[PDB]
Amino acid sequence: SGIGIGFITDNIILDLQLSAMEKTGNGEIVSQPKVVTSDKETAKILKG
Amino acid sequence: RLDELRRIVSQLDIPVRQVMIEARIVEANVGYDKSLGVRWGGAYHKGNW
Repeated sequence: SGIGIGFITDNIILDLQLSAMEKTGNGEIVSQPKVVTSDKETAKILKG
Repeated sequence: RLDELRRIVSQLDIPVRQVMIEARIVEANVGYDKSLGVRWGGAYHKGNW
């Protein structure tokens, strides 16, 4: 990815490279489960 | 006692109520994925990203 190359050879061999990586990742997850349950009872929703 | 028990018998000998339960599952999944790899490579002057 990120590279800058400079090369001389005849007078001197000088190779100068700058290697840079910039990475940006944004992840948004919105999951909403709805369960209908009787009063004072256990109920479950499972997805997976 | 016979008659009273008979009346209870008449009430009790009632068909239990069956119900047909139809539950429908609806799943919709929509997926859009785009990826871009951009490459600028030159070996002539050694510039390659």
